[PDB]
Amino acid sequence: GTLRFFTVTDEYIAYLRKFESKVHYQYENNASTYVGVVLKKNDFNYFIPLLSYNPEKDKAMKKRSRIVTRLFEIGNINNPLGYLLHHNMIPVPDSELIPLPLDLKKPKHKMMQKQLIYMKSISEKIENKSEVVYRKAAHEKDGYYLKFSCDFKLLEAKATLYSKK
Repeated sequence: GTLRFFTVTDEYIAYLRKFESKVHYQYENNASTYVGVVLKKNDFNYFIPLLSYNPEKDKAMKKRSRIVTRLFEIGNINNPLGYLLHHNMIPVPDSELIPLPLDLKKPKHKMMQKQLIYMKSISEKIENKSEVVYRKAAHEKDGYYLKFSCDFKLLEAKATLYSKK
């Protein structure tokens, strides 16, 4: 299975945000880019929101290396491209997943392409870190992970409810 870019329906996101405020806010062009599947655990497909790459932020993200993956450019490995926020990953039913088309003429999308090639090269780390975050927050109930992450199990209960509607 392959990593790709997606968006989620504004309706499904607004529904998850009823129960989990940690779920990334989005609407129309205040939209979130997600990457997946990072974790198939097991009927549920998990998608991580991606943030594009000042000294404030970059420093805060470095301190949260247990929960955030830093994206780099392949063939220019010291150039940071963005961040994967594992702690804010969500289960998304098949119906609410929207593939994201990229127009490579746009430099914005040209950089997204670069982020995906990097993510594909580190897919084992992405998959494993999502698993660590999932287990530490939902099964182990580890202090640091629980407080930063989405209530994964509650989201799973509400994801099946949405799709049985």
